[PDB]
Amino acid sequence: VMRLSEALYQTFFKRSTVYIPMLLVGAYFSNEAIDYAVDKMWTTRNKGKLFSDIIAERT
Amino acid sequence: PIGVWSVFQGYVTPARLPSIQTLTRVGAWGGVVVVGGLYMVQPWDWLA
Amino acid sequence: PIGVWSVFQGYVTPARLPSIQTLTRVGAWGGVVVVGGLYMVQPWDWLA
Amino acid sequence: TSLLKQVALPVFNSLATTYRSVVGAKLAKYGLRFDDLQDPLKDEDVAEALRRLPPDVVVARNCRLRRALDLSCKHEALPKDLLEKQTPELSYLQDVLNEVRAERRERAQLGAPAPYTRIYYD
Amino acid sequence: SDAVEVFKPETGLTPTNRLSMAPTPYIKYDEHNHKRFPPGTEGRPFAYFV
Amino acid sequence: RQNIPLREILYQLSPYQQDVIRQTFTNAPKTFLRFFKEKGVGLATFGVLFFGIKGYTEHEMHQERLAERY
Amino acid sequence: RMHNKIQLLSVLNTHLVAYPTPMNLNYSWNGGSLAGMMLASQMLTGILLAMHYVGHVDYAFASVQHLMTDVPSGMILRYAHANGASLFFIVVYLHVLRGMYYGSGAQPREIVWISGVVILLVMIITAFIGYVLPWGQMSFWGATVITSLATAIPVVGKHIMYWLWGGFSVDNPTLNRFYSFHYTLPFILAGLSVFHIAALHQYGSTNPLGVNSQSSLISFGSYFGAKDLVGALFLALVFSILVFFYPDLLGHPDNLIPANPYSTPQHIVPEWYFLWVYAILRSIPNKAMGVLAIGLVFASLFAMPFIGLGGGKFRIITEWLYWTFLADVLLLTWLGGNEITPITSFVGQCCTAYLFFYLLVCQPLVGYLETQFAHG
Amino acid sequence: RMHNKIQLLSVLNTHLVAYPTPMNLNYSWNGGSLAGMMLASQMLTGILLAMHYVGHVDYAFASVQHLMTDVPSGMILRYAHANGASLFFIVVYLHVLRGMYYGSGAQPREIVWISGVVILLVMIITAFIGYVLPWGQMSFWGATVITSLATAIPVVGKHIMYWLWGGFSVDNPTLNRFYSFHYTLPFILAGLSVFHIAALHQYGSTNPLGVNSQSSLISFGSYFGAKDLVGALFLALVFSILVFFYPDLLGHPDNLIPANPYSTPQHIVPEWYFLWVYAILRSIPNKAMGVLAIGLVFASLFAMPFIGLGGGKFRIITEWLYWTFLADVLLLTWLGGNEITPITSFVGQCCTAYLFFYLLVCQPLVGYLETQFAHG
Amino acid sequence: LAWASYPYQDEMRVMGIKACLMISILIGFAAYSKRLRWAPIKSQRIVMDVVN
Ligand SMILES: CCCCCCCCCCCCCCCCCC(=O)OC[C@H](COP(=O)(O)O)OC(=O)CCCCCCCCCCCCCCCCC
Ligand SMILES: CCCCCCCCCCCCCCCCCC(=O)OC[C@H](COP(=O)(O)O)OC(=O)CCCCCCCCCCCCCCCCC
Ligand code: HEC
Ligand code: HEC
Ligand code: HEC
Ligand code: HEC
Ligand SMILES: COC1=C(OC)C(=O)C(C/C=C(\C)CC/C=C(/C)CC/C=C(\C)CC/C=C(\C)CCC=C(C)C)=C(C)C1=O
Ligand SMILES: COC1=C(OC)C(=O)C(C/C=C(\C)CC/C=C(/C)CC/C=C(\C)CC/C=C(\C)CCC=C(C)C)=C(C)C1=O
Ligand SMILES: COC1=C(OC)C(=O)C(C/C=C(\C)CC/C=C(/C)CC/C=C(\C)CC/C=C(\C)CCC=C(C)C)=C(C)C1=O
Ligand SMILES: COC1=C(OC)C(=O)C(C/C=C(\C)CC/C=C(\C)CC/C=C(\C)CC/C=C(/C)CCC=C(C)C)=C(C)C1=O
Repeated sequence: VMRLSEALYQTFFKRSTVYIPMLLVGAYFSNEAIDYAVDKMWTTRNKGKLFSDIIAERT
Repeated sequence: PIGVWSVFQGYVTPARLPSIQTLTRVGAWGGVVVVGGLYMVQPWDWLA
Repeated sequence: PIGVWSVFQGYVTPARLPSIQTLTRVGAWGGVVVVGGLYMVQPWDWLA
Repeated sequence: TSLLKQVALPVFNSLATTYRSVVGAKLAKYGLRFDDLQDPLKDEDVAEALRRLPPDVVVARNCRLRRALDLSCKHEALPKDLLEKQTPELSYLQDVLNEVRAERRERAQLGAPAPYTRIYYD
Repeated sequence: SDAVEVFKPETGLTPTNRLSMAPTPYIKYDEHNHKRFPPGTEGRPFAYFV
Repeated sequence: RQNIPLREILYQLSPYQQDVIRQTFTNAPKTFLRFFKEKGVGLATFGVLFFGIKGYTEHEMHQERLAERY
Repeated sequence: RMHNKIQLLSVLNTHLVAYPTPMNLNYSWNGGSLAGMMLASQMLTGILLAMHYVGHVDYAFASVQHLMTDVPSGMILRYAHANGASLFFIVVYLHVLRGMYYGSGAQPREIVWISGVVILLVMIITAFIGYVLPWGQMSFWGATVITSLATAIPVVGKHIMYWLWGGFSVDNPTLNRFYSFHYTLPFILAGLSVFHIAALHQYGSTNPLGVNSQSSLISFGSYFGAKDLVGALFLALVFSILVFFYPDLLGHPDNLIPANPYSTPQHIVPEWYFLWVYAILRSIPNKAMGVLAIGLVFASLFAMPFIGLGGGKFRIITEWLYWTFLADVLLLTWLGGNEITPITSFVGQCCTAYLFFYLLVCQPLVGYLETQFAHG
Repeated sequence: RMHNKIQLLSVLNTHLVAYPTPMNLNYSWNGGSLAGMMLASQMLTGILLAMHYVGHVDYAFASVQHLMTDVPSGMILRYAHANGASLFFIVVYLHVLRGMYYGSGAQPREIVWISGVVILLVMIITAFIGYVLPWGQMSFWGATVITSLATAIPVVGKHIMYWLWGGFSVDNPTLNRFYSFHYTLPFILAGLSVFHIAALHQYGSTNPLGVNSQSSLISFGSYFGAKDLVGALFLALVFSILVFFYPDLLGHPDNLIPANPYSTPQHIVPEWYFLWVYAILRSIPNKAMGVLAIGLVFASLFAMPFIGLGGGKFRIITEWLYWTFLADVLLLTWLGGNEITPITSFVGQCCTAYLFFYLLVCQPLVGYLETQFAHG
Repeated sequence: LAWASYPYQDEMRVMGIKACLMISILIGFAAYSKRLRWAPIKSQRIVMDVVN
């Protein structure tokens, strides 16, 4: 039913030497997004208890 | 008798050598190891 | 199976068991182990 | 022991029929028989009994085992119309295997071995 | 070569012999674990993207 | 490599001509119930024996502690 | 064709890529790959920890602490090693229980079962001498209690005890020789695992149906690589949870006290994976009889392929008795962690007697009755 | 047959008892079994040594002294482990020179030669980092001079150097990680040795005549067991002489001084088996060019099965040139123990140039001329 | 004192949250790639002459 596009296949999928650098940049951005989400959730939950909150409070 | 013996006997002609397309497809692996090393180390904006 | 299945299937008979002379000559290796241990440890007052 | 061992055999027969009923209910969903549960690698007498068989019996046994293994991979059972036709207790091997084991018991009383060994690979 | 001398089949109208002499184009696969796509579905598969 | 005599017709479909995980949601409750139907007796006898012997032992240990009191 | 030109390509292709395997193997057949992966993990993290550990009684605990706090990624490595030992024992115990359930040690796979029992004994010794290396209170006192079982042997007991200690008590030479033996024994485990796997490839694996499977075989590399990856990821999840969220859950708090030979703890207990052997030992009020009972347990494990009849699903009486055996070994695990008490002594004695009854009476005799029921 | 029923006995029989070997092998084919015996001896002595050695600064020297004077049979174990490295290198060097003389790496035994060169590199690294362990002046200063040679690779220099050291100088982290790496590397040596022997068994050994020997093959296990035992007894005589009569003959007296990072010795030279590489490095007046030449020697060693034409006798020009090569290598070994002098620099440069000339020009071109003379 | 026994508890928990999320996504992706490879076998059709 759902099917990968031919023009998108001929560019990023037909050769491994083009597929692998695309894989590495996607891996970089996926790690950045996961880091951002985990850090935002942790800092939101534990607000007011961290050391940086005390330091920014003393300014 | 694999190596210099193959070229002394005349077994390495213009034929049986890799083509330009074959060497380019093998030569395209040079960018993959460069990108992999830059991905592993990540020296961002280190180019001079 | 070969251990207890052979006893239960009736394959272990007196005619198939090793002889008493074979059991005597095989069991004579027990003195060899005793004298080998006595040679290794030498824990005796036997020399006098 | 002989006074109580005269009637210890019908109790054995009743337990055996109950056991075969339960296991044959388990076996029939895979299309298997009781004789298909014997492995030529596990027993050298079964390996000897299997080469004494006509080729069509061996072809049928292999077909049943292949169907059961495919069913086991698919986590399925046989459909109802096939499941009602299954005969888990129709023997094809017990006579030949009983003859093989009797021959081996006969050779052992005279000190002779069996004229076959285990299946050895490599 | 002939199939009677090379494959050496049994004689009869068994289920395997019927498909051997005339195979059917209406092949039914098992669909308990996977439902098939409509036949002749073209295009590079979506599983590469996944 | 171990010739096997067999007569069959085998059919196989391409893995890009069928779905991958969509039937897994339909069959999941049935497979759960089938698993517990097949392994119900063994898990129950395990649970009965383990928790009954553990409970009897812990009860008698508590009685032993109470018997040492003054 | 390319693997036909080099030997090392051919052996790898035959035994990893194109090896035939029964198509109906379920997820109970993943314990071996997981055990191999846990052995590789233990070897890697141990090699990395050995670059910061010092095997001396004045610096062992302090170097452990320094590795925990000051070495970059040292806490991850130390917790990964200490909890990977427990996950290694979990995976191996489940592998052995799979073999006990299906009767996988039977002919023609007696060598596989025997090399497995050898592997398990080496694993037990490796973990026991590795636990002494932090030189905490449990590390000292468990080595004292267990190596004092050699005096149960008459005449030459104390001499073997003093020879193993290097002195009159557990001290620095014991720790140094334990460190050398502990570094060494995992490589013997790797060799034994290679031999154990090459023994199985002679005939192949058994299947969950318990029948001959030579008609339905598929390639190992294309199909069971992904199926092993799935189980490896489920194991990596549990490993991550244990390392990062509950790192001292499977440990003991007394091993964080430095060792004191003049003040014993109130409750000397081993790690959880030695608790059933410890319960067998504590249930019998005689040291020689307890050591003999442990040796007879392992002798019964060696003698399983020759006295055991009875296998998987279609052999239903032994299949039902398997769950009673499993409840018995978990009751032995629980009883080891509890103190000595008349009811725990009685229950441990009954549980040991039932383990012997199942191993030596149920497996031959009930197996023979069900073979006569099914094929007589 | 009894060996036809257990797969372990079949492999052992096939590869150690009934293996067909040429009957005209002389005593220069005993290098490999002697090298394996020396590897096993080093592993045994070291595993025994590690039960009394402490891998920490301010304890390492004292632990070696306590091993020497207080451990029963400890002096024998230490001197055996120290001189066994020298005898191991003597045997492996004579093995390599045999292979150089006979052209043993040629088709179809290129994998055997390549795995040998890999084994030699691992042996060199193992011996160096094991020499660091006693923590004397020679240990510290040799480890300093060699590891601070990564500042020849541009840009990525001192980063790699400081990551190797675990700090800013050779100190306790360097010694502590060198202990773990040195314990671990000989098991890789044993595995590579097993692979190396298994690669030879695909095609069997060459003979002193250099002809096909398939017509005249005899069993290994009867005829070449006693022949190996004779050479092993000669090696045991030399080993016993070295251990008991001249235990410090092959060493350096400066390694009996505790290491001082602020005072350097007058002459810093390695062990004798590293001296030819040291002379090649020290002769060239550039660090990066010296490391490039050292790498080029081993690259030319790897390329030898694909460029080397010419074997033993009946190829007489290359046979004569082998003795010039042997003299060149022994001269480089002598030059490494001297001081830096303009004449010694000139002679070492000429010796390095001739070594490259023989390895890269004589072996292909003179060998091709010999083939054109003999069969042209 | 609870901080002194476990000085890196916060960093360990942040790394554990990231690891659990990543492994949980990878479990689904690996199950997908397992079921894709095994699909021609799980849906194969075998027809034989045996009825029993
Ligand atoms: C005094 C000290 C007080 C301590 C209080 C806390 C004790 C422990 C917590 C309470 C535990 C009791 C309920 C445990 C339920 C666990 C789940 C379970 O059993 O399901 C498994 C299992 C689940 O089967 P599946 O779902 O098929 O796996 O359930 C069963 O099959 C039922 C098990 C019933 C057998 C155990 C009954 C309790 C034993 C008590 C025996 C007392 C003897 C008294 C003799 C002396 C009298 C004077
Ligand atoms: C063939 C021989 C087989 C032998 C079988 C041995 C047992 C194998 C299974 C054992 C199950 C694990 C139990 C470990 C803890 C026992 C503690 C004990 O008894 O002493 C209580 C002990 C002391 O209690 P007290 O001395 O009585 O106060 O308490 C503790 O130390 C805390 C117990 C924590 C329990 C954690 C449970 C969950 C951990 C993770 C579970 C993972 C399951 C599998 C998942 C991965 C799959 C690959
Ligand atoms: C069960 C199998 C097991 C294997 C295999 C294993 N270890 Fe360990 N190791 C342990 C245990 C248990 C400990 C004790 C951990 C603790 O409680 O701190 C330990 C601890 C250590 C320690 C002390 C550091 C510390 O955290 O206490 C070192 C060093 C070590 N192991 C090295 C190794 C090396 C090197 C290898 C392999 C080449 C290895 N280990 C393989 C079980 C194992
Ligand atoms: C006491 C028993 C025992 C122990 C311990 C054991 N094995 Fe197994 N193992 C077996 C048996 C029996 C089989 C064959 C089971 C079958 O194929 O049905 C087996 C099979 C295997 C398999 C093939 C697939 C599988 O998982 O069944 C692998 C891989 C394996 N073992 C590896 C290991 C490793 C690695 C270790 C430990 C470091 C280990 N085994 C410990 C008995 C054991
Ligand atoms: C750089 C080369 C090289 C090194 C280093 C080397 N080998 Fe050899 N070895 C060879 C070659 C080439 C042969 C084949 C000789 C022939 O058959 O003519 C060989 C043959 C052998 C043999 C068969 C008997 C013999 O001596 O011919 C053994 C055993 C052996 N090697 C073991 C070892 C061991 C053990 C080591 C090191 C610990 C080692 N080798 C190191 C190249 C090497
Ligand atoms: C190829 C050579 C080689 C091998 C193989 C080798 N070693 Fe040694 N090792 C040395 C040398 C050289 C020294 C320095 C000895 C000296 O000068 O005192 C050394 C030193 C040591 C020391 C420090 C104590 C001392 O007296 O120097 C230990 C401990 C040690 N080795 C253990 C081992 C172990 C353990 C193994 C194998 C499992 C092993 N060695 C294998 C070469 C080797
Ligand atoms: C059908 O059945 C089968 C399986 O089940 C489904 C399998 O899974 C496998 C594959 C086996 C695996 C993954 C187990 C791992 C194997 C072993 C022998 C574990 C021991 C090996 C170790 C620890 C290697 C680590 C040591 C090294 C690398 C040496 C040191 C050197 C360096 C660090 C450089 C096979 C062949 C199989 O047929
Ligand atoms: C906290 O502590 C404790 C442990 O620890 C974690 C324990 O396990 C145990 C109990 C464990 C038992 C009964 C099972 C394991 C039993 C033994 C005997 C382990 C084997 C080890 C021995 C005999 C030590 C000797 C070492 C040798 C011989 C080195 C090996 C080298 C060669 C064979 C060459 C207890 C009580 C304990 O309180
Ligand atoms: C007096 O001075 C000198 C020494 O001193 C006593 C020497 O010895 C040597 C001899 C050393 C040479 C020729 C180089 C040795 C080779 C290498 C590659 C350097 C060693 C590399 C190290 C220690 C990097 C860290 C790696 C380790 C520990 C192991 C890596 C692990 C694996 C490969 C699995 C020379 C020349 C010397 O003049
Ligand atoms: C050209 O013809 C040939 C030769 O030339 C005549 C040879 O020489 C050899 C090879 C010789 C061999 C294999 C014997 C030499 C010994 C070696 C390599 C190992 C030394 C080991 C010893 C002395 C004992 C080790 C003891 C133990 C217990 C370690 C094992 C560990 C465990 C079991 C855990 C071969 C194959 C050959 O074709």
